[PDB]
Amino acid sequence: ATKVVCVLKGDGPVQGIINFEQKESNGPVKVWGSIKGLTEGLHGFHVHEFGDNTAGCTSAGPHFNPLSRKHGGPKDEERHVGDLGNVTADKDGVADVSIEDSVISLSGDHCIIGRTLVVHEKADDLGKGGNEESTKTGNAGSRLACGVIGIAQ
Amino acid sequence: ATKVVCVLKGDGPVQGIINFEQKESNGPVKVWGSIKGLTEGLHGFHVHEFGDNTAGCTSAGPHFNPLSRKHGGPKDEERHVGDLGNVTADKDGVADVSIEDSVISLSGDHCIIGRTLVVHEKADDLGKGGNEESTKTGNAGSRLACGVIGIAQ
Ligand SMILES: *[Se]c1ccccc1C(=O)Nc1ccccc1
Ligand SMILES: *[Se]c1ccccc1C(=O)Nc1ccccc1
Ligand SMILES: [Cl-]
Ligand SMILES: [Cl-]
Ligand SMILES: [Zn+2]
Ligand SMILES: [Zn+2]
Repeated sequence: ATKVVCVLKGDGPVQGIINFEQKESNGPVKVWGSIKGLTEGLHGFHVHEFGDNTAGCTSAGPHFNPLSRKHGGPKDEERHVGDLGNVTADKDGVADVSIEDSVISLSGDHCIIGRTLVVHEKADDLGKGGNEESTKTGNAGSRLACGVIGIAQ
Repeated sequence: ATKVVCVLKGDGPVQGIINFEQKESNGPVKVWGSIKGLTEGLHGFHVHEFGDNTAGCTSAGPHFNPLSRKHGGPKDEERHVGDLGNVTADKDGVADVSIEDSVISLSGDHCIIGRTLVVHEKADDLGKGGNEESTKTGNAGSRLACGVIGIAQ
């Protein structure tokens, strides 16, 4: 019943389209789409705080963390709202994304509209990496592609 | 107090950065920035309904019009929320944008976050073109660049 979309763009080309749908404001968000141009394996997948792509993906700032928690994986209670874990690219460099998440929302103070979706260079260690960066960024490395999360029809 | 930003990109040379600031939710929104790569003269400048760039600036849909009005200019009572008139490009193809608008907002029903800002091929006739299309689009022609309006620091 609310529909949101993000077009991911970066050098490669790394490029993707991610759709978000929420039936009800108290319900989960379905996240689906595809990303191409990736290296085979895990890629950290996060909502970042700012929908600011003026200087590319760096402008997006840190993970979206409205509740001031540590970084974790999507299944963790201790996570940032923006912690969507990893997407997985096949040998052809395509990640087919299929996520259901209870913590992001398309309304209220967990709302992700106007924020940035980022796909990262490396795996997100989901806060289990055992260094200070693990519980902040998950050590997922550079930002390969991003886009501002927008309202869809 | 609320800051939002939009990076305009398209299929051609046109690129720009637009900033929006709103001190108070009941106050005007200051709009400032720059668009480069334009032909000299007037170019329509609108907030479109969808923050959807799936197939480029076409996917942004029609002018943002939550109050079901006809198309006009920004100083008109009869306007779409998204009707920000024209920007003007100089001999070098640079439009220095400086708008203050009382109808757009960065909160509430007129909120433009997660919508698309579009700069057009031709002048917007501000609903004074003398044909039916004038009262819908202002006859501003194709979409040269666009971007989703995102939350800034
Ligand atoms: Se959603 C979303 C995204 C960006 C900015 C504001 C919101 C929003 O809906 N806020 C809100 C609406 C109603 C009640 C609380 C918060
Ligand atoms: Se602002 C904003 C941006 C994106 C989606 C929703 C909103 C929003 O705050 N909606 C809203 C809140 C309160 C009253 C009307 C509308
Ligand atoms: Cl990061
Ligand atoms: Cl149009
Ligand atoms: Zn995080
Ligand atoms: Zn209009």
